[PDB]
Amino acid sequence: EYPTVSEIPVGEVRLYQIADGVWSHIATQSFDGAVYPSNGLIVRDGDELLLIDTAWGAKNTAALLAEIEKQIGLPVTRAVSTHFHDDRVGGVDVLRAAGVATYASPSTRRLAEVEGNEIPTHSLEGLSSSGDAVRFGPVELFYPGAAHSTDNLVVYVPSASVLYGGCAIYELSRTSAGNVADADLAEWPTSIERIQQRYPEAQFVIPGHGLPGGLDLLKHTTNVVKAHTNRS
Ligand SMILES: C[C@H](CS)C(=O)N1CCC[C@H]1C(=O)O
Ligand SMILES: [Zn+2]
Ligand SMILES: [Zn+2]
Ligand SMILES: [Zn+2]
Repeated sequence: EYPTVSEIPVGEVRLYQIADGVWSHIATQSFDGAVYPSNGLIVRDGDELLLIDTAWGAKNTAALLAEIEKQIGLPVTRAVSTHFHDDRVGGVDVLRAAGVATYASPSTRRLAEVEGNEIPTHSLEGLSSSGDAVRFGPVELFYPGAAHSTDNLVVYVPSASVLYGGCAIYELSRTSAGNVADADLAEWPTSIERIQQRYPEAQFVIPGHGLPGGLDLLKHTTNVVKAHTNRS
């Protein structure tokens, strides 16, 4: 029942209810002639909504806000970008123009600026050291260490036992490494083990791209990362 590319036209976003007060958003974009899905998260925060990640670009993110407005009808007051890439901060200007307070760690804000990407306005302190966690309303933000990127954060919704791994966690169907240009291949397995150690009770695990699963997605990603590391 989870939305895949065939169900999402160009420029549109679908929402998927994972648990009470927790949804994923799914959008698509083309890269080198192939179509990729991308996931973000929506977490109910009292009578407001916390958004995790843009929908990968200004068009998709405008569609994201319209679909949230249409389907949930609660204001998106804060957004957190979980790393500096365009599927996470692309669309931050649309969020900002719509009154959403956009947040990212200083590490992500720094890397986004270097890359010429959009820059969330607010800074999330307390996340610069591997193993650091901070509460952000209905979620915990966790910096597990460098993996897919040096700044990647994961998000845990304790009320629903939902772990959102972002692009540091691969879906099961991905059996070879994706974009590792900004990755720390040497530290990625150790970072995944920090996630496993902190959230062993997680019931739902959302990769940045593709189908949700359980905690097996962590070991899966480690397997794929180690196989890529040993490419000969
Ligand atoms: C925009 C995302 C950020 S994790 C990305 O790097 N992608 C998504 C498509 C494949 C790969 C690439 O561009 O190389
Ligand atoms: Zn990325
Ligand atoms: Zn990604
Ligand atoms: Zn696997």
